[PDB]
Order: sequence, then C-alpha cells, then structure tokens
Amino acid sequence: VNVPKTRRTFCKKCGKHQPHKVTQYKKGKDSLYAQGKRRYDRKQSGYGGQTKPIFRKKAKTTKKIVLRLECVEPNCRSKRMLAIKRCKHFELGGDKKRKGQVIQ
Amino acid sequence: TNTKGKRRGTRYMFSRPFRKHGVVPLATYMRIYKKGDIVDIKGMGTVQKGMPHKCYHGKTGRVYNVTQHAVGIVVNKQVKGKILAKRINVRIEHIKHSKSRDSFLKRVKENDQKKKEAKEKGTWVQLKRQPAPPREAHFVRTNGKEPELLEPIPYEFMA
Amino acid sequence: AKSKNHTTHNQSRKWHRNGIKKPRSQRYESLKGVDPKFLRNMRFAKKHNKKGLKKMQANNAKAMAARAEAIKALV
RNA sequence: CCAUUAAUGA
RNA sequence: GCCCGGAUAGCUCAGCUGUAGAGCAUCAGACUUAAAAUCUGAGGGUCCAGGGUUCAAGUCCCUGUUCGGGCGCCA
RNA sequence: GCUUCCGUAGUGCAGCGGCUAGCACGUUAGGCUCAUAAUCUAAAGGUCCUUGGUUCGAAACCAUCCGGGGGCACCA
RNA sequence: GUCUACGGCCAUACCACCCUGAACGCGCCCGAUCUCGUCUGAUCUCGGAAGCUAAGCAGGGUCGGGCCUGGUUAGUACUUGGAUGGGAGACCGCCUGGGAAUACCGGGUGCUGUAGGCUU
RNA sequence: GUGCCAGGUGGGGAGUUUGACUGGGGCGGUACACCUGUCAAACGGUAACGCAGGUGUCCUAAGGCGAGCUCAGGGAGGACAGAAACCUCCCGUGGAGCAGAAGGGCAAAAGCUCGCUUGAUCUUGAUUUUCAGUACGAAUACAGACCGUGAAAGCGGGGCCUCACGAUCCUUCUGACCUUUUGGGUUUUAAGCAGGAGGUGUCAGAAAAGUUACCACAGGGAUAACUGGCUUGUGGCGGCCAAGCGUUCAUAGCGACGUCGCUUUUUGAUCCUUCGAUGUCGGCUCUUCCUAUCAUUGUGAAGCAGAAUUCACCAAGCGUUGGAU
RNA sequence: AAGCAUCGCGAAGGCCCGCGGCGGGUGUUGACGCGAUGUGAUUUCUGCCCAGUGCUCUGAAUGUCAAAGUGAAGAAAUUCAAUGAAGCGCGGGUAAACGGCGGGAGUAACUAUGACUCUCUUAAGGUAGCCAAAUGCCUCGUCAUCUAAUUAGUGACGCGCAU
RNA sequence: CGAAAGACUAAUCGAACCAUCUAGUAGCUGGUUCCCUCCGAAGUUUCCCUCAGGAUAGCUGGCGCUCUCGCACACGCAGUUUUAUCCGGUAAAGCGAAUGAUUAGAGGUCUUGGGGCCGAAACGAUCUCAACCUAUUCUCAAACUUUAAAUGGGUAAGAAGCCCGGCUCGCUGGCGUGAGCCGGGCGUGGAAUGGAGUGCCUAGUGGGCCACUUUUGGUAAGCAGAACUGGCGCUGCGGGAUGA
RNA sequence: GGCCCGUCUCGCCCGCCGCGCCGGGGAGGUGGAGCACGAGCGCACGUGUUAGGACCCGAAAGAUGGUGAACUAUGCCUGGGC
RNA sequence: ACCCACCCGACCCGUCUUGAAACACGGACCAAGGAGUCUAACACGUGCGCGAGUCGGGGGCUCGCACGAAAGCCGCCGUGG
Ligand SMILES: [Mg+2]
Ligand SMILES: [Mg+2]
Ligand SMILES: [Mg+2]
Ligand SMILES: [Mg+2]
Ligand SMILES: [Mg+2]
Ligand SMILES: [Mg+2]
Ligand SMILES: [Mg+2]
Ligand SMILES: [Mg+2]
Ligand SMILES: [Mg+2]
Ligand SMILES: [Mg+2]
Ligand SMILES: [Mg+2]
Ligand SMILES: [Mg+2]
Ligand SMILES: [Mg+2]
Ligand SMILES: [Mg+2]
Ligand SMILES: [Mg+2]
Ligand SMILES: [Mg+2]
Ligand SMILES: [Mg+2]
Ligand SMILES: [Mg+2]
Ligand SMILES: [Mg+2]
Ligand SMILES: [Mg+2]
Ligand SMILES: [Mg+2]
Ligand SMILES: [Mg+2]
Ligand SMILES: [Mg+2]
Ligand SMILES: [Mg+2]
Ligand SMILES: [Mg+2]
Ligand SMILES: [Mg+2]
Ligand SMILES: [Mg+2]
Ligand SMILES: [Mg+2]
Ligand SMILES: [Mg+2]
Ligand SMILES: [Mg+2]
Ligand SMILES: [Mg+2]
Ligand SMILES: [Mg+2]
Ligand SMILES: [Mg+2]
Ligand SMILES: [Mg+2]
Ligand SMILES: [Mg+2]
Ligand SMILES: [Mg+2]
Ligand SMILES: [Mg+2]
Ligand SMILES: [Mg+2]
Ligand SMILES: [Mg+2]
Ligand SMILES: [Mg+2]
Ligand SMILES: [Mg+2]
Ligand SMILES: [Mg+2]
Ligand SMILES: [Mg+2]
Ligand SMILES: [Mg+2]
Ligand SMILES: [Mg+2]
Ligand SMILES: [Mg+2]
Ligand SMILES: [Mg+2]
Ligand SMILES: [Mg+2]
Ligand SMILES: [Mg+2]
Ligand SMILES: [Mg+2]
Ligand SMILES: [Mg+2]
Ligand SMILES: [Zn+2]
Repeated sequence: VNVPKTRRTFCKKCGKHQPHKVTQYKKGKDSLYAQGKRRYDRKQSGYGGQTKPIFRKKAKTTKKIVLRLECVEPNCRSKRMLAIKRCKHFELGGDKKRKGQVIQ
Repeated sequence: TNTKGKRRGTRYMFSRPFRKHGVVPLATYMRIYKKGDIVDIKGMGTVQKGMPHKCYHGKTGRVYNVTQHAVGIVVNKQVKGKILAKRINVRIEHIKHSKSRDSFLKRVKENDQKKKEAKEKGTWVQLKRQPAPPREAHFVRTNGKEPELLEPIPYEFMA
Repeated sequence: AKSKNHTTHNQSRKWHRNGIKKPRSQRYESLKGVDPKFLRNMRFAKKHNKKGLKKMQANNAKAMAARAEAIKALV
C-alpha cells in the first residue's frame, strides 16, 4: 500500500488536528532484564532441557503494519501507534499513481 | 453445513419489487414515529446502512428509542425455546406503520361514542364483537320458473 | 465410525413441554438503549420537577375549587 | 609449433 | 531476526569514478584448387529496478525481488 | 475406471489466430558432367479424425463423439 | 376552465405519430461588458426583449404498443388434514377445506396539496 | 594432567510425540476458520466427502465530500480507416461499471472525470450477527470533542451490503508533572493502568518424525477382511416390436435402432449378525437337490431329399471320462 | 570359514570398560602386532562418476564464532566496540566409503538403428559380463527341444516394470 | 554372552526372577445386594487434538415461596380458531415478458461471406447456410421469472386504555414541539378452555431407529443424509398366523 | 431517583504552621461481586461437585534395591572317551 | 398349602445396544464373603440455639478418671475465624 509521511490528524496531548510525521514501527531489543525474560532465564538455567514452548506452526504471510505518528509542533512531541490491515507491500511517499496516464 | 453470513439467502427478501427500483420516495423518509408505536419491519434493498437482520423481515414490535435518522424497536424473537423482547436499531426506510392497531383504535373510539350515547337513555347496547352467526332463516323466492337442471357432462379426451 | 450429524426431531416436543412463553412484559419498562442526550435531559427534567411545587399545589387547589363550583352549578 | 580428405569407369 | 556475498550481450565469464573486454552461437568477408580447420568484421548489453555525495556511478551507500551460507530461538 | 498425450499429402513430422498449411524421406521432370554417384532447387502432392459453437476470420479457443498409446488401483 | 413555482402517490403519468393553443405564463430567442467556465457564450453563468408558437410544454385523437383494473381460462393446476381406497409400480380417484397464473375478451389513459396569476 | 565454567559434536544412550473428519483405515480431499447461489419444502432454522464456486489479498485511493456527464450495444455518416483507431447525430431501464467468487443494490449514482482532503482521529456505554444468548471478528444507531468537504441542507468516525481474520502468559512501542520499587530522600532501573503490535490456518489457540511380519494391553462387530441379509449397476439368462441378413421372403434360423423382466452360480454397493473367535483357498472322498437339457425316451419346426446338424416342448429318471501343465 | 582388500595406532598411542582414582582389558602385547570393517575357496575381471551424505588434509589468504580477558561512556548496575579458539562455510583428496550409472537433437545410397558430434538436471551416464534367472507387471514373452498333451524343465534373443 | 537365530541367560527373554513404590493409571469391558407409592426422559445447540469422553443450554425430579377461590360477586396464560393488518417467491404457471437453452415454416437487397448455376462481372433472375429483422410456432430451467397459491410466520382484540387541567426541561425551537411528573372523570373490551407467576439445588442424557407427506446422493437397497408430526427406545393389551 | 469507590469530560470556588508540581469540593457519562435502618455465626442432617485407594476387579508399563551361569551362551584350568 | 389331570397363555435370567430367546457375551449346583464407605474443602435445602453479633479453637480450673479419657466453668467469654 501507500501512505504519506505527513498526516493532519488528532493529537492526544494538544486535543486538535495537527500534522504528524509518519514513519514505520519496528520491534526493539528485549533488553534481557525484563521480568518474564529473567524468569525464563532462571527457568532455563539448570537441567531439565527446555521449559517453555517454541512455536513452530507459522501460518500468516504478512504482518499488521503499524505507523508511528510523531507530532511536528514543538513542546508536545507526542507519539502514537496506528495499526492498518494486513498487507505484504508497503511504502512511504510511494508513487502517487498519476491518474490519467498511459499504462504500458 | 451452511454459512453463517448476515445476508445468507436474501436474494428475494432484501430486494426491490418489479418496476419499483430507483429513488426511494420522500414521504417514506419523512414518516414520523413516537415511543410505543406498533411498527412492522420490511427490509429494502436500496438503503443498506441500518438494515435489520433477515429474521426480523415481517416482524412487528414497539418503538422504544427514536434517534435522528433511525428508530429503535423492541421486537419479539423466538430463540428456540422462549420469546425474547429484544431491541434492534433499524433505519427509517426499512420501517412502515402497522395498521393492526388502527382498526382497534377506531373500534375503541366507536365504543366510547356508543357508550356516551344511550347512557342517559337507559338502554343496554351490545359493544363486543361477535363471529359469523347462523344465516338467519328466510324465504328463497322464484318468479314462477323452475330451477335449472344441472347435468354431469359426458367425458371426452382433451389432448 | 460415522454418526448422525444434526436433527431437530424431538426438539419441538421438548420445547413445547415446558410451555414456550411470551417475554415478561412489565409496566414502566427500562431505559437501557435510549439516546444519551435525551436521557441526560429527562434526568434534568426529573431533577427540576421539584421546582414549582407551590404553583402546582396551588393550581390543583384552584382546580378543586373549579370542580366544586362546577358540581355546585350541576347540583 | 598444427596440416585432415579429395566418389566410380575412360 | 542478524551478518557475509552474487544478479551483465541469445548463453557462459573478467573488469576500483575521468564509448564495459573475451569465449560459444548467427550472418558475411578472408586462406586453400575445393571442403574441414584458422583469422577478421557486423548485430546483440533494461549491468534486477529506483534514490542519494559527486560534474559524470553498475562500480560508494540504502530501499523493494531472487540465488546462498553461518548463527540464535518464548508468545 | 481416473489423470492424460496425439489425430495435419504414402511416411516422420512442424506451424504466435491474419502463410501460397515451412520442410525432408518416395514418386515425375529438368540443369550439370565425358557420361554416372551425391546435389540446388520445381511440379499432380493434403476428408487439418468428425459434429457443433464464439470471433470479422479457425488446425490454433471451448464441448461431445470416434481411433493409436503411457501410468495408478494398498491391508486383512 | 387553465398556467407557473415547489410537490405527494410514481406509466390510468411512459413511448410512436397527427391536430389544436385566446390571455397570463413557461420557453424558443438577441448578445458577451461585468460574475463565471469552456477548443468553441454549444452547455453553465451574466445583461436583455426584435420576433414566436416552429420546438419544449398543455389538451385531444390513434379499431396504437405499453400500463391499471375485471371476465374467461377455472373451481382448472396446485394444496392442509384422512382412509386396512385402487394399482407390481409410476401415479390416480374420493372425503374434507382453501384455491392460482398464460393465451383469449371488455373498461380506463392521471387524481390531489400549498402560494400566486389569466380567462378583469 | 586434574578441578570448575564456556562452545561444537552426539540416537552410543535417555524421556516423549507422530492431529481430526472419513460409507473400515492408509493414500486422495478439507466438507477443520470464513462468504455467495442452491439444497431448503414461500418467517427463521435445517444434514451428507451434496452441486457450482471464492478467501487469508488489494486500495493515499479503489476511503470522505461537492460539481459536470452518461454506460454497454445498435443504426446512420466522414481522407487514409476496413468488422474493431478518431469526430458527430439519433435510439439506448441499465442489457456496462462498481478490485476480486456469487447474490442484491444503484442513472443529473453507489459509475467515469475533476477540485479539496485524511471521519481510515481520540474517548464512554448500548445493540445485531454464529450464539449458551459467552467471547473474537464484522456491523448498527447514537453521545462528547476535534475535523474534512459543500453555498448550505447535510454527509463521513474506512471500502455500495453480505468474508478478508485470532484468547492467557511473554516481549516491544506509546501516554500521564500517574502509582509502587516495603525504614526515609534523589536518580538509573524494574513492576503496574490503558491502547496498538509480534500468533496460535488443527483458525475458542499442545512445542512433536517413522517402523514393527518380534510385538503387547483395554475394548469394538460403534468398524473392515469370510459367509449369511436388502439391491442387481455389472456378469449370466428370457421376452416385446421389427429396418434389414437369408438367390425372392421380417420372424426356418437370426436380428439393428429402442424397450420390459428373472438370478444370486461373478464382481460391485451397504454395514444388519459375529472381534471373551463361526478355522481363512484349492484338490481328494461322499451324499442330496435345481433346470437355465449336452446325450438318452416321446414329439413338433427347418433354407429336414438321405446322412449329419440347428430351433422348440413334456422331462432331472439315468449318465456327463482318462490325462500333460 | 580360509583366501582377498581396506581403515586407525610407534605407548602421555589405537579400540574399549569404569561412579571414582599413578584405575583396568588387548598386554607375559609392539606394525609378520592389536583393534574396527566389507567380500567370501581356485581361475579371470572388478568399468565410469567426489554433484549429494560421510571421512580426511592446511589455512592469519578468512564469513560466522561462546566464556574469560581488553578499551570507551556513566554514580554504578549496565551498554557499546575491537579481538574473536575448536567446529561449521570456502578449497584439495577419497567410491574393495554409503551410493549412483537417464533423457533431448542432428547424422550411413531401401527402411530401421546409430560407428560420429553438442547439450540438460547433477558428477559420468550400465563397461566387461549375465538373464524372462531366487531378479520380467505385461507374460502362460518368442523360437528350438523334452511330451500324445507341458503356466513345468533345458538351451538361445533382449526391448531388462526394476540384472 | 552369542560360528548371529533377537538365540541363550534355571519349563520365564524384542530386556530374567523376587520384593517395594502400588490398592500405579484407564475417556476402556464386567458386576453393583430390600419392598411399595408418586413423577419421569435424551441421543439435540455450542465449544474442546472433540468423534467410545467432558463442559454448556435443553429434557427431568425434589424443596419451596407469591397470589386468586362455589362462602351471592376472577386479573392473566394458549403447538386453538376468528376479526383486521403486514412478510414470502414454494407448488403451479410463463418464457406471444427479461436471462440461459432450444424446433420448424412465412414475409423482408438491414448486411456481408463460402460451396454453388446462367454470366469476364453486376444488390441482374434461382435458392442455401453462418451470423440479420419482423410477427408466429414446439419444448424447458434447483443455482430463471412478470405473476402466484394452500399450509405458515409476527402483531392488536383495553384499566399497563382513553379524555381533560397544570408544572419541569440544561433537547429542539419564529411562536412551537417531544419527554417526564402531578390532580380529576369514565369498566364486563371476539369464540371456547384454563387456577397462574417465580427462585434454588439437581440426576440421567449428549450412539438412536421406524412410519404418512416433502426431499438430497445413489441403478437400487432392510443404503447414507434432511423438514413437520407420531410411535419404538421407555409400552404392556386386541388384531396382522409369527413379529419394534 | 439519590449516595460510595475506580476512570473520563467541562469549568469555577474555598483553607493554611510551612501559600506549594498543596489539599478539598461542583455538574455529567461509565465500570463494581456496592449502600439504600442489618442476618449472620455455631452445631447437626440430606443431596451434588471435587482431592484423596474413592463403588468394586482388571492392564501393556516405569522406577528403586537385591537373587541366580545346578539349565543354557562363551573363555580358562584339570581329567575322561572316540 | 403337597401331588396329579384338563383349557388357554407362556422362548433363559443379567448386560452392551436402535434392536436379544438368540447361531452376542457371563452362567453345572449349593453354603459363606462380596462392591457407593471415611476425612477435608465447598454449594444449596432443612432442624436447633443465640442474634449484629456468634463460636469457644487451643489452653487453664474442678475428682481421686467405675461409669471418664465424659461433664461443668473461665476479669483467658473473645487472641482469633
Ligand atoms: Mg548449564
Ligand atoms: Mg452423535
Ligand atoms: Mg446563447
Ligand atoms: Mg411550441
Ligand atoms: Mg404546435
Ligand atoms: Mg392498447
Ligand atoms: Mg531414543
Ligand atoms: Mg513411549
Ligand atoms: Mg481416524
Ligand atoms: Mg419453511
Ligand atoms: Mg454527484
Ligand atoms: Mg461524532
Ligand atoms: Mg466508493
Ligand atoms: Mg522379516
Ligand atoms: Mg504386512
Ligand atoms: Mg455392524
Ligand atoms: Mg459376502
Ligand atoms: Mg444386466
Ligand atoms: Mg430383404
Ligand atoms: Mg470354537
Ligand atoms: Mg465349527
Ligand atoms: Mg424346461
Ligand atoms: Mg491327476
Ligand atoms: Mg568393502
Ligand atoms: Mg567398483
Ligand atoms: Mg565427496
Ligand atoms: Mg550390456
Ligand atoms: Mg512334470
Ligand atoms: Mg532358461
Ligand atoms: Mg528378525
Ligand atoms: Mg407409576
Ligand atoms: Mg473415548
Ligand atoms: Mg428460496
Ligand atoms: Mg416447477
Ligand atoms: Mg455414549
Ligand atoms: Mg446406519
Ligand atoms: Mg479400586
Ligand atoms: Mg469419592
Ligand atoms: Mg492394578
Ligand atoms: Mg515413562
Ligand atoms: Mg460401549
Ligand atoms: Mg438404550
Ligand atoms: Mg449391534
Ligand atoms: Mg435378554
Ligand atoms: Mg441367530
Ligand atoms: Mg463383550
Ligand atoms: Mg460358559
Ligand atoms: Mg451372603
Ligand atoms: Mg453444586
Ligand atoms: Mg442452612
Ligand atoms: Mg480467613
Ligand atoms: Zn501535539
């Protein structure tokens, strides 16, 4: 699909429609010192083989893409996640498709 | 098994009749509806938002909520073992007035008028309804002529 | 080892054994589902119905006096 | 340093 | 999920900012009396596509598509 | 049975929906040679299996039928 | 009787052809400076009035097509309930109650609301 | 070399798994989560491995307004230009198009082309749909704000409507001058509340390869391999008609194109009895029964001159052999 | 089973046992030895292929690469960066290791086939031999013979499902 | 341990024997002990690695409560009918109506083309078929339909209903609407039959089968699978000779 | 209708030992197993659901610790026989 | 109530099952034993005492225990549920 990098939409902190800077959300590092991560580390340390399941029945072909909407106006700097439906092609600023053109 | 879709088998139900397609007429948009009005439901294929489910097509309930351009109605659905008074929000175009109450209201008005009449007179007038009575025995006359003799027709093969 | 899938054979008999009922119709039905602005403002009307009690009681007393004068003219 | 072959009778 | 590479003429391979070269093949020319062989010429390059430093990039780097290899596994 | 493949001169075949159905092995010339062997090219060469249908136009796309042929059919 | 503007029901209103329109209308029509938009004042918009019922529109007509409503089709097809009815079956007959649709043959061809005109 | 960690290898060895539906089970398919038309018997509901299908996508516009036009097709014309290139007139109820499968819906639209946009934004509830009236997904009116569009009425909080999707726990990101971080104060960190995402396609969601003819156990005729039972497609057998074969001549003997029946001596189809067992094929021996008669007895018809041979009836009394493989 | 042919090992070794130890078997042993394999006397022969799975050789010419250690930031927990062993990747050998040995096109004066040449997946494409075998569905293959009669037997042919 | 058969290892070997954990587990078979009385089923919805089983609704039993009274004086409820009011798209019928199939004549150079015949050719005479038109004619459609039943499905048949007078509103607002509170006046609301409403626990069941009518797949089946209703299961008795 | 707690929206007012990133209050949505002049506690009996051997009898199994080479399998020592 | 005779009826009980007299399974006969128990957590209903309270757990005081390892009592009468 195609989304632009700017979006005049609602902001939670201001309470009005302001232009937000649009980019794509990605996962972060697990940081190794979370509660469930340290619980899994201690439950895995020692004998016993492996204590928690490894999921190996992948059936989806794509992901729900998430836009990271960041406000443009200073002194607010508000960020917000916005999920769109499942698509396997995705781009920003991607070729506005030019209605009234020869397709060859 | 079948499918569990919302419009499964609505080819003739949620469709428009013959030579009555096109623009929905405007008096249908501008009927008025109050609370407690007895209202039947008939789905229309043109207007598609606010459409009721096909298990309410032909059912009749009472109005509990009147919104801006829709009407809430308490209908009766028999869910296999019991009748449930359940509330559905149906848009205006899928909604007519039920005239089953109008004859009752005119009969109540006629009974109130015929009760105010002949009250100071002292006479007792029957106000209830009564079914089809025996046909009040009479004379069947003829002006001299005899009844026409009917005859069973002789058989002949058509094809 | 196949089996029977679906039927509705004895079900209507089972349903009509215990007497399929009309729903419990009560006077003063609930207001769950009514639009919130109209519920809000009927709540304001029921809140401010206590204002004007002396006018209502005085006009009911004058209505009693009017019915007394009417029944005096009738009798 | 590499170089293969020239259809039968007259 | 990370890292390391590749994608070129109809086909197979080299080629680091100052007309992308060779081999197989096609069509011709040349040597020999003639043929096979040998030599030469011509055609054919979406360099997988796009963007960016630069005056010029395929070559330097990212974004989408494949061909791989090595790691690691919590719903 | 099921999945199929092919029906095109006497023969092996080919054919991008718009060709004069390429062309070779046979049959018949003819050029050439001292006469012969091979030729480098021409003539008399087609029941596109059959029927029906769409398209302007069918071997080429679809449906049935008719002939030659390949493979699967497991435990008690 | 009739028209204009806005309509309700949405062909008894539509479609093909012919005839008639006095007055108020409604339009055809005359131009592009202003507002406006096009390749073109053809459409849209603007400024008007020399002609006109030619056209739209209104009314009427067609042994008109269609549409609406009835008879025939026909108590026919079908169908609720019943039988130790028939028949090898297929199906059919009866009791009991309801009850169609073609072809075919008749009638009709818009009513009405609001506001303002014309026939003073 | 020993002691302790870290990395590779590791069926030498250990534990465990090897889905479900299924006209028995494997193979073949998904009828396992969904959607349309039919089945479906004119409310709804309704099954099979019933039929035709479709889905796990796509869209910065194909979402949301406003404006202008009419689409497919046909006729008539016009240089190249013909049946299809482009221009114009007329007819044109939708016979085109609306992303897809199908159904419904739509004509100054819901279609095409333009102009502006991001209601595809944030936050409480209520309701419908499968339903147990529980979720999830989808949808329906509203409520509070902030907006877009238009001159305004209004419309819009995704796709013209019916599908395009996912619990607990864990992780990641975002938000509050938010709470805790256990003696008190600061800071890093961590834990909390809410929203979104990383997925469970066996789709209300284990983390999972085979073989056993060396096998074992608890059961099942809920379920097969034999026989018996219903049916007879198929196998075999017998009629009806009669275009023709027979030198002429349908029927001496045959008989196409069609059609009506019998049998369980063949294979199919079902699973009704049997899995706390009914010994599973042939051959040898032996007895009885049926006639759908090969021969013998008695007959009728021949394309019966005699011989030989075909058709048909009464008829199972008596016979139906020895061997190579 | 003898014969044949491989593999490892020169003793702080090869193969193996052991909960354990300067433990133990081979070993009162030393390559004509010990341990692990395949094939199965004599004769003759043992063809081609290292692409795959194995095994094995070296290599700062190196992609990945844990712990410990090194440097940088901070108040520190912590984070980052370089270095980064063996092994996997890359490169040779190895089939008396496991194993594998098919299709396509052109081409010979009757047809047919292909002595000859090129290419594919993936590395060559079944060599010498042998056979309807204990190995062939078709099949009771075809021919000769053994019989009066042979789905049996023997001898030949090879198109050999699948030597 | 095996000159190799998973052979032998005390009649025991694809992991000996004895004792213990251990009365291991089993959604799987079998059995389950006195009488009488009363009431009395289900093999169905949804979910589950669920298909021999559970959970959940349904069917069932018990315990009750709240009310009415054949003691001169009944509100409500139905596998019922009627009176009005809507819903359908099934049977039937139609395709001289649309979509799809499909038969044959007749009249018209719409309009070309192929085998064709008279002609160098001609829309010049004759007809032919592919696609053409006009009225006709024959047969159809579960996934066609203008129509369109019978059987059905909801509603209303009153006191929780009408008719008045007045307050409140922060909704809407040219005045006005709409909704909610008060006060007052009027009772047999069609046929027949019922005494009704309601709250806890709660076992068993979740393998069904047959028959009139409709109907799917199959040549058909004592075949497989559906819809309404009734039976067997759970039920004896008279008849069908026997017998779900 | 009203009140309590959590969360959201619109706005204003009051108080001080420390005038603050203080504390409290209003109106209207919504969630709670709440309040709204109590009804529980203790014992006993019946039924139902469980954990335990769990109505009774039943496996193929797994683990721990021991006993056997008087049969048989093989190696060694010492005798016998053909 | 013991035996015999006649008429009509009358297949062998339990279980799995849609269906059993079954050519489905267990079953010669008889006597004895033999299978829904006990603890804890709950839920509902019922009986009793007290009542915004209720209960004494545990412990202590009285009798040397025949009856008893009973009963009675507690500024512990409420620490605590
Ligand atoms: Mg460790
Ligand atoms: Mg079942
Ligand atoms: Mg003009
Ligand atoms: Mg005019
Ligand atoms: Mg005129
Ligand atoms: Mg007419
Ligand atoms: Mg193992
Ligand atoms: Mg196991
Ligand atoms: Mg299975
Ligand atoms: Mg129905
Ligand atoms: Mg528009
Ligand atoms: Mg809003
Ligand atoms: Mg749209
Ligand atoms: Mg074996
Ligand atoms: Mg086997
Ligand atoms: Mg059975
Ligand atoms: Mg059998
Ligand atoms: Mg037959
Ligand atoms: Mg003849
Ligand atoms: Mg036996
Ligand atoms: Mg026997
Ligand atoms: Mg006979
Ligand atoms: Mg013999
Ligand atoms: Mg070897
Ligand atoms: Mg070799
Ligand atoms: Mg190798
Ligand atoms: Mg050979
Ligand atoms: Mg022999
Ligand atoms: Mg031989
Ligand atoms: Mg063995
Ligand atoms: Mg009883
Ligand atoms: Mg089970
Ligand atoms: Mg239908
Ligand atoms: Mg019909
Ligand atoms: Mg069961
Ligand atoms: Mg059955
Ligand atoms: Mg026990
Ligand atoms: Mg128990
Ligand atoms: Mg046991
Ligand atoms: Mg185990
Ligand atoms: Mg059972
Ligand atoms: Mg039973
Ligand atoms: Mg049975
Ligand atoms: Mg029995
Ligand atoms: Mg029997
Ligand atoms: Mg049994
Ligand atoms: Mg016995
Ligand atoms: Mg006893
Ligand atoms: Mg309970
Ligand atoms: Mg109690
Ligand atoms: Mg407690
Ligand atoms: Zn902001």
